[PDB]
Amino acid sequence: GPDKPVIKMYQIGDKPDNLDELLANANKIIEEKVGAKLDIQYLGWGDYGKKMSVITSSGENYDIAFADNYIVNAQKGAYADLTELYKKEGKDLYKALDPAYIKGNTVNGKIYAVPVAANVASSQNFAFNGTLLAKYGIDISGVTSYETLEPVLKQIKEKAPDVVPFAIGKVFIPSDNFDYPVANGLPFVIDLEGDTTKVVNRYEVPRFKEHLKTLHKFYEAGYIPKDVATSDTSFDLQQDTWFVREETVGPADYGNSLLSRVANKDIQIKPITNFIKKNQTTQVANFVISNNSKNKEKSMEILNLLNTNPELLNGLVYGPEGKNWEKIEGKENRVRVLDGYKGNTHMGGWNTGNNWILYINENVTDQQIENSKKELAEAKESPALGFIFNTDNVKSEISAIANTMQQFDTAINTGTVDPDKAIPELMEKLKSEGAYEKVLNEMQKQYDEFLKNK
Amino acid sequence: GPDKPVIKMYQIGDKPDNLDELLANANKIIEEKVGAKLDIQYLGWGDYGKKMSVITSSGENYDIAFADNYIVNAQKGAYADLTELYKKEGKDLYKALDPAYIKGNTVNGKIYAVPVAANVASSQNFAFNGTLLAKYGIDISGVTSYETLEPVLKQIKEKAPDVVPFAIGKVFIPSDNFDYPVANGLPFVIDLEGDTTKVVNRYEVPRFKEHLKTLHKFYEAGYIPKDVATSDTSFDLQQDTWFVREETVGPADYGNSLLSRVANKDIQIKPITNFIKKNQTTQVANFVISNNSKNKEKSMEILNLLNTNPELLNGLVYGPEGKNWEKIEGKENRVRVLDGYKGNTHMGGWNTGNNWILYINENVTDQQIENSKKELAEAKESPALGFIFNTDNVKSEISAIANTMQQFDTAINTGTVDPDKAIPELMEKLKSEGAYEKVLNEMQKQYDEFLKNK
Ligand SMILES: [Zn+2]
Ligand SMILES: [Zn+2]
Ligand SMILES: [Zn+2]
Ligand SMILES: [Zn+2]
Ligand SMILES: [Zn+2]
Ligand SMILES: [Zn+2]
Repeated sequence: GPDKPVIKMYQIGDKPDNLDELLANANKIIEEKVGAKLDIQYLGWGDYGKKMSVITSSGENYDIAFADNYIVNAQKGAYADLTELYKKEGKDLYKALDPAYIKGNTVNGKIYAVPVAANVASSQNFAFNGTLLAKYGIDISGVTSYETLEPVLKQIKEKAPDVVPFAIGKVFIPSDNFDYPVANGLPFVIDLEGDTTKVVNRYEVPRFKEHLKTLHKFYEAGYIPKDVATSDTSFDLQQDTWFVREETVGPADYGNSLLSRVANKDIQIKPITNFIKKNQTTQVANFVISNNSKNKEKSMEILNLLNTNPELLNGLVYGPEGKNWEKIEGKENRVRVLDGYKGNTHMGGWNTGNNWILYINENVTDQQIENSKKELAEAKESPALGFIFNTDNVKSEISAIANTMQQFDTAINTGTVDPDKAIPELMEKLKSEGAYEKVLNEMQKQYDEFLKNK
Repeated sequence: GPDKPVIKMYQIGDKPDNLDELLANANKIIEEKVGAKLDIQYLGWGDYGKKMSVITSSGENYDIAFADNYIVNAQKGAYADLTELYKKEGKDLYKALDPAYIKGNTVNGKIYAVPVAANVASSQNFAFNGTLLAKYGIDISGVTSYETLEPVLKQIKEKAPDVVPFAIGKVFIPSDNFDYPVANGLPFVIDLEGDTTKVVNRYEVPRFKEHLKTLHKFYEAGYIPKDVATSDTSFDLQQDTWFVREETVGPADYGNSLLSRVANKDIQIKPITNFIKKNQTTQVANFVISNNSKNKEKSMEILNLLNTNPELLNGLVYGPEGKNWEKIEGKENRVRVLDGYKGNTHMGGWNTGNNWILYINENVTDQQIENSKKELAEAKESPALGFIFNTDNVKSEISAIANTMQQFDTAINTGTVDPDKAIPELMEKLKSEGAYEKVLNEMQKQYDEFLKNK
């Protein structure tokens, strides 16, 4: 059409309060890079699947969505095949994907998802409120399981009786080293500690039954909420309403750092399970393109950009630069040279290749790096940059001058000879045949013409 | 042909003693990335232009060369036009080039060079031997010019009479803020401190004549070599044979760090001129492709790779990893969050885009980063990764089970109800109609089939 296309994306959860500002900032970059704009509309947490499934079938046009019931819907033809789009529009994004993301999201030989590259493996963890651990001196060194959590819950119940000891909710189920390959509400798992060729009922796995017994003991003791089976209310990571909770953590979280940042306090973690790449971890955050989208190519271009352009993605995820965050350091690859490094055991940087991909030696200071950036930014061009002197009309005159120059120039230019004597001598020989003046005037004329852009 | 092509590059100067090792290491990468190999043959310093000009005209086949007399030879048709090759094979390399490199190397509307991205501007500098500055306590704070160098040369001549005070050679000429737009041995310059529209004779510029007078005074005093007008011998940066020398320095050198590294000692620098982008700085290190090359496309692919692949280029320029250098730090973009950052003023990383391009917050430790790398490397795949359960034969049985599950599961899974009572109750309802067993057996059969790859 006549305007740059606007691609509409549906997202799960509630909108940021500053969504207009975030999209303005993002769209500066998206418009510049791919000649389009992104509109993100949020559908809430509660009835996401319902809103996506039924209202889409008989209703509205869309380009991109956060997927619900991906595996089922992919088989029904709800989503545009991405197999060919990944070869061109999505080529950069595809290279960043762990092969498990491809295996996990392939349906009958085609791929229909853009997965967010992140916790391709993850583990279940207890997350502890560090403010309360410090206040009461409760040691968590022995905690490796629901069963071994008990002594620590006993301590917090005694010392701080109004804090919820283990803050869980109505979707809770005990975690183990299980693969639930199908997300359908049924009790069937592969026990990764048992026979991995067998489908088993979790309620018949002895250690899982033991966990349920433990949880029920916690219920009787008031260690978990009285209304756990019915409650919606979330526990704010920032507040001191809770002592321990269960969290999914993977390599993209960098240990306890992300939780501690979001909570703005010390959050300590102890793993309950091992990490593994499975359907659940590879399918958790999938974008799809509507099979009815009128902008399939541009939709992929935007997804490619969201997953490869750090200015764009950081602006959305950290929020507005200067209000939400600021830069404190830039990426630097450093080396130190060793005794093997000598003039004869390597090539020279100046005549081998782009010096800006060379690693930075240990003796370089941050000040020297910043000075180099400032100097590159401040440097101007000579007005004679790109000037070429055509010698066609003055061939023999240049040869005459150059021959005369070569007899004097080294003696004069090194200061071997006194210039007061040698320059007048040189100038007489250059001008004795008129070649000097001919070349000088031709050079000036062509330079005049160059500066006037003729 | 039948074999991966071997691209032959001619280079100026003398070969590294370990050239075979360097090319083996490089060619591992070049072969893998572009399906070709690079052969580099060195032609020496002395007669490079002669060897390149005449022996090429009537002699041998080649693909790539370090250019000599680029501007003249480009106009004669010696070099393959790169204008179109830069649009595909060289697209990444072209994006890394300062526009001055394009302007400086364009000849009659076409570009024939791959310039090394490096000191697009540079300045002339005095470089001092820091070992001698320290030993004798000679202060260089007042040195800004050839004239103001005199007192420091007087001091070293007195204190260390056998050291060469200002180590210059037969190609020396005093430097100034001049543009020599044509490299032809002639005396014509643009004075960047004067009228930049005029071509002038350097020997008539008053301050340049003054420099020659100064240099001649240095000659009479024994501050420069007695044989400067004839000598070939270089002064080794590593040795204490010299006190000051003149060096070209630009932003790619990071101040005095590169000189100090190559010398393996403190080298101090003082600039003589300003920095500017001109023909001399943009044309200094140009690779060309022979107009007679049988591998023009692959030649550009190799040049593109040399100028964009850090593993490749660092291997050649630093030399062999573990013998010549070792890694001490990897590139990291860091931020700190500010008071604006709250749950409602940004998007979530997990469902927005590739988390590996997100900047690293200040509270993340290097240990947490390394742990994340190790965990990503160690994580395995579930044997059920990619398993899809076809429900076609068990639709009503799944619905029956799922309905029964939804009546019990929250009470059991949260531990609200005692599992000793509730699990037997649940299991009776699931099996009362035989739907449980039907779904379990179908799931196991399809899983068996999946594991056998049917
Ligand atoms: Zn367990
Ligand atoms: Zn750094
Ligand atoms: Zn004299
Ligand atoms: Zn000067
Ligand atoms: Zn770093
Ligand atoms: Zn009970």
